Amino acid sequence: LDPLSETKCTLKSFTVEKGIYQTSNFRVQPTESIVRFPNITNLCPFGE
Amino acid sequence: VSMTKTSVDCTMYICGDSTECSNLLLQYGSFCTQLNRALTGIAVEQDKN
Ligand SMILES: *[C@@H]1O[C@H](CO[C@@H]2O[C@@H](C)[C@@H](O)[C@@H](O)[C@@H]2O)[C@@H](O[C@@H]2O[C@H](CO)[C@@H](O)[C@H](O)[C@H]2NC(C)=O)[C@H](O)[C@H]1NC(C)=O
Repeated sequence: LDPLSETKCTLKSFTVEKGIYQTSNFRVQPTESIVRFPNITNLCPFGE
Repeated sequence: VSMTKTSVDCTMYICGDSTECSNLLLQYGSFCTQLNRALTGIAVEQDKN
């Protein structure tokens, strides 16, 4: 919900003392997926 | 008098960005929270010292 609710869960307590508390490390998530393969197009000769 | 303060994200060290590894790491319970708790106790003591 909010940084205080994350602090309550990280301390496993509904009440929190005066302090500074380590909570989950943040992370910028990926915006899109990029696929890069060679521009080879001809199928492989497996019948042979 | 002091040493370098270090923090670790135990999940980013073990599993960095894999959700599959992160779901498997939850099977061990408290260990990563204990590791972060122990390094936090060391880091607060460098300022105390
Ligand atoms: C290897 O052969 C199979 C099937 O055997 C052949 O079937 C005829 C097509 C003819 O060539 C007969 O002399 C052989 O006995 C191939 O399977 C066919 O694949 C196509 C797509 O390429 C598909 O549309 C057909 O429905 C399939 N037919 C059957 C009967 O399965 C298969 O593609 C060949 N393997 C490889 C790796 O090329």
